[PDB]
Amino acid sequence: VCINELDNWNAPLIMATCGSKGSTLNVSQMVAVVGQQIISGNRVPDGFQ
Amino acid sequence: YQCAMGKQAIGAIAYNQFKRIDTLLYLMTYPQQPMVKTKTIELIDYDKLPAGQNATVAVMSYSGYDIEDALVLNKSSIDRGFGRCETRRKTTTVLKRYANHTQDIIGGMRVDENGDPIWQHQSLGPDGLGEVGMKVQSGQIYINKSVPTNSQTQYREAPVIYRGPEPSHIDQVMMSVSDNDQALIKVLLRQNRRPELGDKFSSRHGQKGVCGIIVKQEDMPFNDQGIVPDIIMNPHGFPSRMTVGKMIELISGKAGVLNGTLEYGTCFGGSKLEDMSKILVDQGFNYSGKDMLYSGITGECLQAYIFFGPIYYQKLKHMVLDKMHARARGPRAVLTRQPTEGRSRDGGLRLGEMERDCVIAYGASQLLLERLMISSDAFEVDVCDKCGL
Amino acid sequence: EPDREKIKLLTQATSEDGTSASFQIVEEDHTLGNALRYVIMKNPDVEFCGYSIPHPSENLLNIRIQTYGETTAVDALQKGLKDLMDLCDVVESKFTEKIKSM
Amino acid sequence: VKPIRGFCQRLKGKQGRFRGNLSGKRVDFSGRTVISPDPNLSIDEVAVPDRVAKVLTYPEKVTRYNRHKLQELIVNGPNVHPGANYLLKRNE
Amino acid sequence: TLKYICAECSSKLSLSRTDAVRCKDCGHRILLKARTKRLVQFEAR
Amino acid sequence: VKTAETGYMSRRLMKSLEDLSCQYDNTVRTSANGIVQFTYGGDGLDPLE
Amino acid sequence: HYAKIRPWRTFRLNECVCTPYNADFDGDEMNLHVPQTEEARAEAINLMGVKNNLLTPKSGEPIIAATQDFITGSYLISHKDSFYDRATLTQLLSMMSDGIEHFDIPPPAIMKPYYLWTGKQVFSLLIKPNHNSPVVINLDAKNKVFVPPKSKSLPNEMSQNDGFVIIRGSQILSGVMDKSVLGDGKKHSVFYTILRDYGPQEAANAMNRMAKLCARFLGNRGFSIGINDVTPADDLKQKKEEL
Amino acid sequence: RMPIMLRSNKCILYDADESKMAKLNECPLDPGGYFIVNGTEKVILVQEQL
Amino acid sequence: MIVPVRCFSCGKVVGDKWESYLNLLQEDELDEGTALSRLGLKRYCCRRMILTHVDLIEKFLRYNPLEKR
Amino acid sequence: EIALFKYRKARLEPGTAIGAIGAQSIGEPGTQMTLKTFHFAGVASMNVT
Amino acid sequence: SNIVGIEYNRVTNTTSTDFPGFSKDAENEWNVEKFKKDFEVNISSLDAREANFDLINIDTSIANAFRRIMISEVPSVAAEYVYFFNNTSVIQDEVLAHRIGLVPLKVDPDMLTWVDSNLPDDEKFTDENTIVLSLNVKCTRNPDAPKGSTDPKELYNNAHVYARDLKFEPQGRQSTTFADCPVVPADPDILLAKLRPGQEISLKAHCILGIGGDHAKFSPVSTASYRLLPQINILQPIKGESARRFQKCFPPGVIGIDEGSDEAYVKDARKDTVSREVLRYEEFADKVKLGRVRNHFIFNVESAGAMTPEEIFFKSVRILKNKAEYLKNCPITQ
RNA sequence: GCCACAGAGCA
Ligand SMILES: [Mg+2]
Ligand SMILES: [Zn+2]
Ligand SMILES: [Zn+2]
Ligand SMILES: [Zn+2]
Repeated sequence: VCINELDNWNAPLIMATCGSKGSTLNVSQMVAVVGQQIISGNRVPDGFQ
Repeated sequence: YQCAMGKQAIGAIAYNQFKRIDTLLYLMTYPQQPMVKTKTIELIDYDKLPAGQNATVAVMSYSGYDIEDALVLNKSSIDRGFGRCETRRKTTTVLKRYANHTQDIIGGMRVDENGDPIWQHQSLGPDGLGEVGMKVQSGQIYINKSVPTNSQTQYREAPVIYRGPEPSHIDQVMMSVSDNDQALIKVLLRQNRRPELGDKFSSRHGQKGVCGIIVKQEDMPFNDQGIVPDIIMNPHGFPSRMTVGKMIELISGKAGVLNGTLEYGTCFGGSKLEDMSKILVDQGFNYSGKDMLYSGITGECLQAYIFFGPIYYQKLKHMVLDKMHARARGPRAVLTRQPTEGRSRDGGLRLGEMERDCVIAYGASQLLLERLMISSDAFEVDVCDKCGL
Repeated sequence: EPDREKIKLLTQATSEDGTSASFQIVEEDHTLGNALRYVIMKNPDVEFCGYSIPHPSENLLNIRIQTYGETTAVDALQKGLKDLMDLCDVVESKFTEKIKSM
Repeated sequence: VKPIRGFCQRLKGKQGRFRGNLSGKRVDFSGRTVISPDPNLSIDEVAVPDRVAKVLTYPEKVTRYNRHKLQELIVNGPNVHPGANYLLKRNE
Repeated sequence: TLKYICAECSSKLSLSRTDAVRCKDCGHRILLKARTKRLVQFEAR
Repeated sequence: VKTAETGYMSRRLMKSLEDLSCQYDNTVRTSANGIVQFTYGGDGLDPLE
Repeated sequence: HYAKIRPWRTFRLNECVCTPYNADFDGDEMNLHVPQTEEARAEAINLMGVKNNLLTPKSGEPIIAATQDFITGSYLISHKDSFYDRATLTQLLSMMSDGIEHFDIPPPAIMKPYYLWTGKQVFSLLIKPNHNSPVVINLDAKNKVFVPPKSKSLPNEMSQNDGFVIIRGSQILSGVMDKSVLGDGKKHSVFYTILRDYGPQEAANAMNRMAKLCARFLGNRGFSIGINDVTPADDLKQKKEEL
Repeated sequence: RMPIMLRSNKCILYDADESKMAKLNECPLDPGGYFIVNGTEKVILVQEQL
Repeated sequence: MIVPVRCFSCGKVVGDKWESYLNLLQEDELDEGTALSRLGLKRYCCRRMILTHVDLIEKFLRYNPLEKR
Repeated sequence: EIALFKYRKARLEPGTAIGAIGAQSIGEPGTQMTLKTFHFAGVASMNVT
Repeated sequence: SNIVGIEYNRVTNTTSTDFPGFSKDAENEWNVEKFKKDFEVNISSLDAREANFDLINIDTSIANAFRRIMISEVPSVAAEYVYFFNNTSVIQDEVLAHRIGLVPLKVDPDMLTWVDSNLPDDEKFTDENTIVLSLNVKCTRNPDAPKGSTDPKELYNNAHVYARDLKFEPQGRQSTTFADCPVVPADPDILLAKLRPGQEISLKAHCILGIGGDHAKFSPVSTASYRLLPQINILQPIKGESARRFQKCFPPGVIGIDEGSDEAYVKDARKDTVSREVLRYEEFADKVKLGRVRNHFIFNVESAGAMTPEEIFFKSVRILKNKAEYLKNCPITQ
């Protein structure tokens, strides 16, 4: 939903389209939800009890 | 990464930094406190002794010299004191007393026939210790120590000779007596360094970079008021690294300078973006910090709005003057008859196993033979054809 | 007395008939290259006028002028320099007239 | 007590003869410097500092095709960059 | 020739051949060499 | 931490594979003139070309 | 490499070459050896040269090609709404050749209202400057972001956002130049085609021309990243919240 | 002789004002916490143990 | 350690505004944003020169070596 | 003619150190291999290495 | 057209399009009479340290050349060498020399001759090519001081070394040439150094003239810049409360409301710094269009105090003309 | 000068 909403002449979108630097995931993290954090293939382990 | 690089920033050390004689001290001529502060900065009194300067940054692709983290510096900004630093070094000598009731001496100044000191003693003074304030070039002596030979005794000359790529000035000379009643002499030299190509700069959000080019003020872009950036940063460092805090720092610094108050960038809080956008709108600037710049080369308007504002930059201790090295032929080790190690002993670079294997993969036999036998340890030897030894 | 080292004609880039040529100018930069480009491009006989600084370390400027068959590139360069002189004279006269007026 | 460096200790490890002096070794005529970009250079070209180029030397043997050039380099001297540092005669 | 500064009491003093490395006005044992009187040239760059 | 394992693995692989070469009869052989492959890859084609 | 002498106390290499070295300009140091024998010198320049090592031996793909800030400038030149008059065209052509090469100006893509050249014609001139140049390359390739056309019966060049690049002769007829066409890791790139068909020298010349053009162009045609490029719109914050 | 740590209760810089620090040639903003042994200032680092 | 003579970006002489800035904040009790405007500093590059300046010269002068402290 | 010329120049040149090339072409990708946890075709309990 | 259009995400039509080959009409050929008729100069302000003037119907390349020549090619006098006698300050010698080199000097550059670099130092400096400035400041404790004072200007005598302490020392014929125009710093309140009792500064500065490209201390302009004239076109009438909102998108003197029709109109587009706030709101879309006139430059030249800004602009025009004449007179070597 | 120790730089 985020990527299709960004207008043209958007610098991260242009740089992801070129492949010069960055990707769609980085733009989605900066503008929209960062997402689940994966540690050792799982979610966050129980540091406490 | 910036927790790592904050401890390498060149800046003020203490209020008595000019009464101190340390083995290596980098000082900044014109330190400035940041616009976008933090509560932790005020609580630890970092704003009293800052390390870094506020630079007008235009985030744009200026030339090919800003590719891969490299930075474009303004020559006129450097000429006015941006990034200027000084390096102070200490040389210590002990005039130890031997068991033969003989001690080292310092006095001596070889004068020529005309009545002037020789070139090696041009800045050495009458007492044998170099004069404060005079320039010392490579090969000159600032401590003229002599050691007795048997340790009327005869003294051999073992002077302290300055050997460096650039001249230095004698800043301080200190004589004292240690706890064991031995004369101790400390000479503190200083040299002034300006930013050049290869000098490392950090931006307090990681984003380390060396200078790629130093261009004139006329070649820089400019806005309506005539403001010229000091550092131009490539836009490509932001998407793959996701440093939105740098963008918010630029906007907060712009709004703070225009409003006249230092801003706060405290974690889980700080200055909100809407208030700074409102300040920028009320001051006649864009809400997003994007200005309209005219190119200094062609004069025409740039076809994209340029993200323009103050960013706090830190000058790191890693400067090219201490990294450049070249050997050709020089000292060799006594055991292996191979070049020594390190630029402090005029050593050579190591062509290790991996580089040897890469040259093998290329198939260049003669190059490998030249590098590993001709240029390092070639030796003509007698071999017996019968016993092999 | 004349400065033989100032402006050179690069033979390896010029044409046989002189229609296309490239000139190397020492101790010049964009402040004259852009003005020369603008003025020479206003010549109806010039189809390619463009300058370049090959390296910022070298104080040098290469300007390429390719024309049609009516005039050579040297004549185009001389006409462009003369027209730049005329433009500067006009600007100077107007500026001094307005300063003396007020 | 620090153990002595025997003959086996001089032959094994990364600092031994084989991995420190035989497979890889220190070489002459080399330099190390920080890199910075330069797009105006050709891709088969690297820019060397003038200070480094005055230390790193190439031994050119005088032929009938390069006598005048090496004469000019010898006249220029070790300080001017298009120059020379050492001369080795044929019979010396 | 006055050539040395006591680091504590800040008094000009000179040392002979047989004089110990200490101040005369106080017992402080650190001496700093004074600035030379020779002309020193700098470029303003 | 992955650099140590990568470097050791590369050192082992190169110490095991350095002696091989393509001879003039199009057979890959070791330094002791013993055949590993009769034709490189079954077809004798360079991956570079 | 071939040595050039410069006065600024640092090693300097072209940014198309920092990718095989895995090197970036943030404090990296490299080493410079000088072979002392004619045999070693010839072996180094003929087997270890940059021109003769444009392809990695891992897969045969190019490794010395366009990098960041060169792909973006090339994309902005080759973008479909990039129209240049003769003055801008000629300036760009002198920018990529240091005022040395002879350029044969092709007829413009638009003639009646004004005379305007598309940046694809600029890149066609970059590949082949004049009629004396022997570089004639033909290729069909897909970009990194390819949106298929409306109907499956239509060919790939009729796609949206110029997904498909077609080069016939030396003219670029469709598509934009990105990492798939000018960068590394793909065997359908322009520089790979030039290297395979006409040798390494022409590919090196094209890479140098592209590097100079994209190093001098993006300064005069600005490209910036700001917080407006990162802030979400009003309707996104509701959709994200509900999802 | 115990080498004392700076700005501890056995030090001369304990609860001293800025004028006394200027008299003793010590910076008032120095954090302290180190030992001056043979002129070199050394810090005992904190250790994790079980 | 001392106020720069010239602004780094443009080149305006801001070294002569430091004492007047201190007087405006101390005597007239003006805010920092209005004192800068009263001194003719309109461009933000000049304003950050004496708005971010840390006057370390006074702290360094406490340790003068030629006069008891 | 083009196809035959490309075929004849794709053959492995004699004298090539193809073992060293293969050793590097295997060792080098180990550097860029970041951590990922994989599963064997829709089974989230196997965790093949 | 000649209007650089300003959009919400990009800037359009930024390149000059006045040359034959742009269209089949083959117009806009270089005619000096047409340029003389079309070019205009309008002075809006002319003070001693700042000039503001509009150049109308001139190309961007020439205006940029004027700006670059003012910044880096117009010579001015600044301190180049500093000779030190007993610098006891906590400020280092290099820093003090740099600061003295950075002060502006009120010397007409036409009265000095360029210094020949290849000449030896014994005869490099003459009375026609060097101005000698002497500084001599000693700091002593004030005996008649207030008891509880903390101000450094009352406890000490010369605790502040200013720029006005740089006295001018005439040498030779400079005693007569510089009689009516003595050398003083343009900003006498520059704080060069701070002192405490026992500290002394004594130095002689040799000042020559150079260009700003060599060093930024030789640039005679605080800033020399231009901005294109803004242009706001209200395509459809804006009435009522929205008009008040339309007034808040611009600086206060830009757009005003008529008393009769209660509609907004542009009053002074010169004050309009382009913040493009009006393009944020969707209500003003297809009602306002923003641009800049491409051939209407507003030069704002601020001098450093050495000489008048109008003289700087005139010298820049003369320098460009002399560059063109020198290239015209040179022979072309193969 | 030898020897360890400690920190730092680049992925
Ligand atoms: Mg790196
Ligand atoms: Zn035998
Ligand atoms: Zn004393
Ligand atoms: Zn400023």
